[PDB]
Amino acid sequence: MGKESGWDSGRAAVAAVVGGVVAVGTVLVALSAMGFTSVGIAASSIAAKMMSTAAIANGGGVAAGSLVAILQSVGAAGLSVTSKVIGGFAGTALGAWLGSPPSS
Repeated sequence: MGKESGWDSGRAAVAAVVGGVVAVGTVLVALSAMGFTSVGIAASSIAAKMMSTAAIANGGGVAAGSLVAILQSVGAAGLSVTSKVIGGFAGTALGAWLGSPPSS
């Protein structure tokens, strides 16, 4: 299945997804709570329970909502600024900060 897609992994994957739980929190609260509205609102949707949560475009579940656009952007962009801050391009990564120092 597939041919080495960004580190071939199945279960462990989740693990790799864990690394940075906090980051996942801020990212979430960030997306979800894109503003000062989420509490009461969340209480509303919750109170509703089973309403539709469907969009006339994809169908339902697995990507559903404008957030999608954010997924594509934040996806590439994010991963970008990410790895970027990490290494640069398949090489030199993971370390006590090691961007591009004055080396010769």
